[PDB]
Amino acid sequence: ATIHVDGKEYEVNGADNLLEACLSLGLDIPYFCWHPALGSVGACRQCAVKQYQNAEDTRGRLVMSCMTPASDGTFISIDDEEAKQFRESVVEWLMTNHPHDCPVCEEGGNCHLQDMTVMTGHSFRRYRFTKRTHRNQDLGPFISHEMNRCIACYRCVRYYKDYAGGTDLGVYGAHDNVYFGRPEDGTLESEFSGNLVEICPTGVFTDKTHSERYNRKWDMQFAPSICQQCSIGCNISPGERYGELRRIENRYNGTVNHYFLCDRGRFGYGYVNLKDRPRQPVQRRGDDFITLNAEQAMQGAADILRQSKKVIGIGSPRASVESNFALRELVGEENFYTGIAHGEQERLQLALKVLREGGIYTPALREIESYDAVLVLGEDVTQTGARVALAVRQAVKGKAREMAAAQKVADWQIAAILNIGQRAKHPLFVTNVDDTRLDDIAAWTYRAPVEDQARLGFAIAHALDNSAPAVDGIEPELQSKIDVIVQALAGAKKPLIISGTNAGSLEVIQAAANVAKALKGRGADVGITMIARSVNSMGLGIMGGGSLEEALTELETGRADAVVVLENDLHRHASATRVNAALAKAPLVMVVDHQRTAIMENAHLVLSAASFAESDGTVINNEGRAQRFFQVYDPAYYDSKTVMLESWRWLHSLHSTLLSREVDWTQLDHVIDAVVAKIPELAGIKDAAPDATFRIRGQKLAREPHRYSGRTAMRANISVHEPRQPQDIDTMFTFSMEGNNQPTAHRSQVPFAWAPGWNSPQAWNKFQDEVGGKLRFGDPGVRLFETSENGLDYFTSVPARFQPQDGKWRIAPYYHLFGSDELSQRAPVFQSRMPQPYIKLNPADAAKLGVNAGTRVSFSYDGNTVTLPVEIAEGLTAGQVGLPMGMSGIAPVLAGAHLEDLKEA
Amino acid sequence: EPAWQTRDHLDDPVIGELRNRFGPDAFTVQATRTGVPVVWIKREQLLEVGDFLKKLPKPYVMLFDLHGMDERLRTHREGLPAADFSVFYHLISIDRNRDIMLKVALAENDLHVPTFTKLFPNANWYERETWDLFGITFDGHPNLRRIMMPQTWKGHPLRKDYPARATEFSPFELTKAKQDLEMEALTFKPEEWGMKRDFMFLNLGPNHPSAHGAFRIVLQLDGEEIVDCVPDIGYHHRGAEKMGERQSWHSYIPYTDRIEYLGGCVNEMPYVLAVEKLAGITVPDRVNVIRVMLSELFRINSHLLYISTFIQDVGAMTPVFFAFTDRQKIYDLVEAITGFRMHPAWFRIGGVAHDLPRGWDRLLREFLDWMPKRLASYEKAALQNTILKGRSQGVAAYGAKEALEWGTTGAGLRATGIDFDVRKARPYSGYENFDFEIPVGGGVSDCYTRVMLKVEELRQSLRILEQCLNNMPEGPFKADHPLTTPPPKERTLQHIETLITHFLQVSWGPVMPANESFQMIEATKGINSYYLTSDGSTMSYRTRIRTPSYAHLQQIPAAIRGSLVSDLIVYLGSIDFVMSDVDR
Amino acid sequence: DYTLTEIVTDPLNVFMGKLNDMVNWGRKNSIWPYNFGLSCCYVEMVTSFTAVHDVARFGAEVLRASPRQADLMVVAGTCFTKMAPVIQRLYDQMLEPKWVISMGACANSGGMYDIYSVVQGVDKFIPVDVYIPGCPPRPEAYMQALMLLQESIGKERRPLSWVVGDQGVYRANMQSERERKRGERIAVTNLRTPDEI
Ligand SMILES: CCCCCCCCCCC1=C(C)C(=O)C(OC)=C(OC)C1=O
Ligand code: SF4
Ligand code: SF4
Ligand code: SF4
Ligand code: SF4
Ligand code: FES
Ligand SMILES: [Ca+2]
Repeated sequence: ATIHVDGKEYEVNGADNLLEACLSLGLDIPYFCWHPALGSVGACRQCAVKQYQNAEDTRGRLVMSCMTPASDGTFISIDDEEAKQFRESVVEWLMTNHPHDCPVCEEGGNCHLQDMTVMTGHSFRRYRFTKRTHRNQDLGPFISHEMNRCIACYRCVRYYKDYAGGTDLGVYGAHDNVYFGRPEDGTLESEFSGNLVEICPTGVFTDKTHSERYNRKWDMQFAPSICQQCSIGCNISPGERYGELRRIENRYNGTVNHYFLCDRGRFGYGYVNLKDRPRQPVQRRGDDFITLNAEQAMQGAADILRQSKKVIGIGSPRASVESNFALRELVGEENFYTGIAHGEQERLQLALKVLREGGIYTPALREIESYDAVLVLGEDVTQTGARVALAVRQAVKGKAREMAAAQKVADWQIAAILNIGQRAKHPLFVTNVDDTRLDDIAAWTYRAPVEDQARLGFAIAHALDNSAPAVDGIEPELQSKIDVIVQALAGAKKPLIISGTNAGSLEVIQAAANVAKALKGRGADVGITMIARSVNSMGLGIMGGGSLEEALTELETGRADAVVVLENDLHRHASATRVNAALAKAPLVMVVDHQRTAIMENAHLVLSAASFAESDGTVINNEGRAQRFFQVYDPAYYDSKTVMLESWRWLHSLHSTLLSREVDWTQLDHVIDAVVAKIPELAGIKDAAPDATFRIRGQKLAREPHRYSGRTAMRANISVHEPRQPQDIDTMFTFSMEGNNQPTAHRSQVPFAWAPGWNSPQAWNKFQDEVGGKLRFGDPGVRLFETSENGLDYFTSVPARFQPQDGKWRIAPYYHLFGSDELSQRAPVFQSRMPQPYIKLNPADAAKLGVNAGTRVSFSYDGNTVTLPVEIAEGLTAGQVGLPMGMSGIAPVLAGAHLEDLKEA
Repeated sequence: EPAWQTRDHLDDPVIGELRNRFGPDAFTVQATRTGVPVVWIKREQLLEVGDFLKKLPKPYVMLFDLHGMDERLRTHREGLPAADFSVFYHLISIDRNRDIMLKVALAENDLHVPTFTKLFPNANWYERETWDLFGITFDGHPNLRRIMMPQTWKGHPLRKDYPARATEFSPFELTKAKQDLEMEALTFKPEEWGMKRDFMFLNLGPNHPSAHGAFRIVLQLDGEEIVDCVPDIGYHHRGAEKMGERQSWHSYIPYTDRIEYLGGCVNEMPYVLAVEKLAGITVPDRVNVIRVMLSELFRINSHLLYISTFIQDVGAMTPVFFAFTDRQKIYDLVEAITGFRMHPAWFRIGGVAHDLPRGWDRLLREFLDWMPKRLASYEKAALQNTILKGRSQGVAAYGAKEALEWGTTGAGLRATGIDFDVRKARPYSGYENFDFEIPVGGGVSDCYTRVMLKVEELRQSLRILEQCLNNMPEGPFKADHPLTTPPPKERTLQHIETLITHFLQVSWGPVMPANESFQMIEATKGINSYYLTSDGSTMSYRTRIRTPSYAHLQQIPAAIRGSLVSDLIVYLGSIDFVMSDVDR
Repeated sequence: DYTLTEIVTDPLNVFMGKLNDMVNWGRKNSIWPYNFGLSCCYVEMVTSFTAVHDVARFGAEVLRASPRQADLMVVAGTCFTKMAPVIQRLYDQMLEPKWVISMGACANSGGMYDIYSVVQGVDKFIPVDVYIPGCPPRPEAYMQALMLLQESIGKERRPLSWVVGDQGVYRANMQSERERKRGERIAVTNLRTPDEI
């Protein structure tokens, strides 16, 4: 299409509306109610331009550019005097009731309303009357509510309801008393409620966790990092100030997590700021804890390692690729053990084999929203991979999108799309041990044990393709529902099969692979998604090694006298008693970690590693994409006695001191090149980010904004002399403003979005080639593996039905978004949000034991009698007992595990 | 059409002459808010374009400015030739009362331009500074050596990839530079300094017991006569332009104060006028009158300092005490108005920081009654002394040709008989509404002639203050523009729109739309100009400051050659320079 | 509470104490500053030297062009990288006893010029006795710094002769002026409104 803006010709896409087309060209139109992800509704009337019928037209007409299609040969004007005066009048009308709140408002300096008030040039107030006020609600521990600052742009309700699928937020009231919130005080129920702080263009919804230790946006030090709280790998911008992590903002990745995080990623960063973290290396001498510097800790550790006869290394899926590789190099490939259980490692390896050998394309998180039918097998995605659940909701609304497109309704006119697609939606079939949070939009929900879910998947694969193995013992109504699933999936142009390793069953993953193969054989454009557990689970699976049980037997039999545990608490992957016995038997335990774990009581040496905020590295997400996270701040800048290094730096210097009796604090690119040379399956991680020599016209990339303040006074209480600026030899970023963050810079790693006149999160529009699309010059991250030409075979190992045996109790996993991730549990703000641990029981089983709802029962596993109060779960299958995974004492290795001595306390 | 409107200046006769001489495709005309025709010339045609402008019927006789620009990070270069770097040449035709900027584009690898020293002899120091701060080579330059940084300096500080902040201090570098200073006199080679050839060699500096700064002069002597002399400058280099690339538009005003520290608001004036050109701000008349008031008060302060310093350099010691009492009276008024003495930082984008305090007219009337009897006493006690006249008259004289070819402005140029004052030729800040004369010399610029012209300028500034006191407008002290930084304080404190504008203007900075502006003013020591490039951001993309003391110090060897050393001291005392103005 | 050049107590017969007091009195009542002009702070210094302020009343007007005859080095201006070896050489050329006053934010810390060509404070390479904030400090602030230096000089112990006695220099650890004036500064309630004169 061709448009003429202010007499200048432009070539745009005709399917877009005028506002997004003009913002993609760099033109500045003020706007409030439109969002690139939510569509156009034409409420705020801020985006007004003047449209003319032809070139020889002088009068024109004011139109909303967000609601005007960018048709071919469209003549408009933004800088028309009438349009400018109307946009100024809209800003003024918004400003009549706005509170005098900017100094004491957390959105100041990050406010879209401030930016558009300045952009319209409106700075004189001629309104002399009273301003309306509102009471505020309590929205829980995460979101702070300030209703006075609202401009009634309806972004919150549209996002939270039409996009996120939440139910408890809404718009109440009338003419100019419109209220946006919950009907009563209470916590926002959605797992994606945290994106309201970026969706809201004003200070109504604010980050309460940030509002505790508040600082303005110009005062933050930012870095482009990857969220470490599950395997999705959403791009984040951690921002720090005064040596502590202050905020997690969304970082735009048009291929992964474009505008939206989940609440675990956004608010579960509080473990970084804990005061019990290791900040110096500590050596045990009898009962004494001697604090060492880097050099003497490395010398003593390498000497004791040299006197040892066999050193084993226990990695972790929390650690980066470089740190796991450095441990593998230090202890040797044959002595390296992945720090996960044998069943967990088997499920992880099977998921990786399906992803990179099954011949079926695995979509990115953004690409999930374009699929026509979704089958989720055994994976509670809302609690384990939440952004996948959000993308599944978008893919479900794709049917309403297609129905509206059949009636020649444009894709940005969201109200008409929702009107045409009333309740018609794409087929969604979820299977779990109980009800999921996707049940409100699911076409069918199957509450069954993991064997029965696997048998359902194998039956679906057999009915789609008769070459697949059959299932014997299917009930006729279950067969009818299976047939419903089969005709829904076979009629889909782009079916999607989602599973993962959190189900605790190998057969569920095998059944999902069988369904995907059966759909691939029919010619469908099938995609497969596997949800892992931790941030670098796929990286640890690609690296390979032994299981944690093998390392425990190596420690117990005395074949290994030295163990180096990297970023692993060892209690989430094995029993605590056996781990404690093996670590007490081992004469040398060296724990390289950044969190105070329980295994440092018996550890001979504790190396104060860096977390993601204080380190660089690479992580492989659930779809096999290598992503580089960068260090946010130097921990030794404010506390000069802090020796907190990267884990790969610790292990590489330990290897160098073990070999040549000399420390070597290496560079990140050297470890990256070592990974690429030694492990060819991880050769793609070289291209995740450019090396430390990367420059933009000769200068580095800035971590902090141009107006970063207090540089001669933040450390003046320690010493009036300004310290040396921390040098960054590992990466292309600098710990200063002396760098580049231009939106037109040829790069893909963007620490934060800021353009002049756009201080809000809306500056990501300036950082994209087209708004709502990809990052300009490509999104960061590279897929490690391509789709194989030939797939796997059908898995003939069809499990039997779940048999409830007396005495035994099958543990059904119950994951929680706030409580299943270890570091997220360590965050103090999650302690109020996380629920009290309830053991879930069937009504029939609770009647059999005679226990009611709320009474405490005690059960023993691995000789550990623990007590929990009972919650009645009707959707659970009899013979199963539900356990909340990741919680206090309930390790996630209990999925699929049997249970003994379930008795009332 | 306001004065700040973006003009292309295609109706200038110089554009038609250039088109008729070199053809229509030989150059590109850029539309700016600088007020001058900006013409991008090809590099190979630069010397003939400069010669053609020098041979015009009313020629461009003065090279006003010559400096570089790093355009690698400039995003809004629409209609501009492709350039990793550029070099601009600002030329002034006094007879036409016009000026033209010529810009030469340069690639990143091919950073060399033909030298301009043959057409204009004052291009030498400008090309040395452009090489020093940008790495731009000038082919045919006699001694292309560093002029601000020491010779053992790596990198070019005004480039975009150069880190602006201070490096970590090291005693090793201080000890090495002390050893270099100690062995400098032992291993002095008069070939790297641009000199040639009983010829004594002496160093005047680097420390100097005077009030104009501390700088070093290498003197070649035949007995008492000065055969050759080059100045070693850059000892007072504060990196003010690089700070222009690091501050916001509003928070850079205190840095503009300290360019020449005897001027204050006189130094603030061209910067805020250029920023108001970038912002599209037409300030009201009371703002113009207040800014003229403060500029003339600081002009009287600076001229009293200059006359006292000259008299003390001659040898009389008492008038400096008396004129410092007069400076105390001026400082009392300035302290009452702005709150500070010599770096007020009171001018704002769109106006001034506060209104005039109630009672300022009493202090102005007291100073206006105090000044003239004291000035007459200074004249009759020192300026009419025949010993002072013998020490001053005939010392370092030059005509209009030497003043034009060296870029000499201010009292020296007008002492050569050229009636070129910025306040009359190219009026700014409502200077047309004041009745004042421009004193001129007979055609020869002595030390004594320059000093008496500064005395007459002081009297004319007293006349301006009298007219301003008798006719004071009532109105706003800030413009009503949305880009007036900061907004008026009471509206900020009780209106949310004004609070939002204030919040974003003081924190992130005011957003100047992408343009280029230029303001030239008649400062206390000559012509002071600000050339501002905005890339659409809250910071300046380029802040070029042309100061007159640089040009006067470059004119120093061409006027004192063949004279004595006491004549050199008197000439230094009568130039009206400060080393901060030289190095900035 | 002293400093020996180590934190020691006061080393101070009663005739030696009187002689030391007489020497300190003569030293603090006759302070000869060195004539050294760096930047605008020097202009305010020499303004204090003139008739309207009359720094001669304290006996500190003999402004020497030779560092040998000067007792006080007033670093009044920016410590540029090219000027820093000159400052160090001129400080080294002075004779015992010698005192240093940093005048202005540039000489204190670098001030507003945290830039590539400025040394961030003159205490990076010479020891400073009295700091003056301000940009520029007004002339009476320089006078007040002179009285602070006089009070510091009057309570320091130096050897009377280079052949007899302890040759170490004992400088008193004065109470900070911030802590001394905190009593009267916090008690301020109302100031004159800025709209008046
Ligand atoms: C070896 C030659 C010695 C000559 C006399 C030097 C001592 C008297 C200095 C007088 C003086 C001068 C010249 C002077 O210029 C000055 O102003 C800064 C003073 O302070 C008020 C002075 O005291
Ligand atoms: S929401 Fe924006 S405009 Fe409103 S008080 Fe906060 S910062 Fe100011
Ligand atoms: S609360 Fe925020 S997002 Fe919701 S309508 Fe008001 S301004 Fe818009
Ligand atoms: S979905 Fe996973 S990776 Fe994304 S923000 Fe949530 S916890 Fe982090
Ligand atoms: S502190 Fe201020 S007044 Fe003093 S030298 Fe520095 S810029 Fe000049
Ligand atoms: S953005 Fe178009 S009316 Fe709101
Ligand atoms: Ca690092």
